[PDB]
Amino acid sequence: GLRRLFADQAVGRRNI
Amino acid sequence: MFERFTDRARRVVVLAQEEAKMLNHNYIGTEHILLGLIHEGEGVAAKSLESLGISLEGVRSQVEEIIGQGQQAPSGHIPFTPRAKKVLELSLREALQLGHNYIGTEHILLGLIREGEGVAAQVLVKLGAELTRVRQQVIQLLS
Repeated sequence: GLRRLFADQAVGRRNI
Repeated sequence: MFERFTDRARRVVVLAQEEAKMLNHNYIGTEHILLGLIHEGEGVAAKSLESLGISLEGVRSQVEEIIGQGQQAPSGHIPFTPRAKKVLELSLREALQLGHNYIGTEHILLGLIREGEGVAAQVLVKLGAELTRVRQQVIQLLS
């Protein structure tokens, strides 16, 4: 994802 | 936004994350996106960069000088820097304006040049590749 908390499926992190 | 990416554009971002991991970096920055564009190897971006003399080793060297290797291995999934997020958002806008409903390797490179301010942009200039020339090369290989 494009944010911070936990892992996106492929790349980056996302929030809730 | 990832749902718009071509398979090879997806490969760029995946390789960007792996390069950040290898460097023990805590974010995926624009410079990692640039390394991903080169590692991907076959797309318009990689071919453009090879044509303009921008090498994986030259970029890695510059990133080592500017940022440096981190000391601790980061997690499997590394967040984007704000500037890298901006680059991805601009890659979408490049594609849309050029009439494409997908984001290819070319559009990621055009978005990196459009943003024009981060670590990748600094490295390209340090390596002798003015951003304007890079865009022209891309557009050229596309045409």
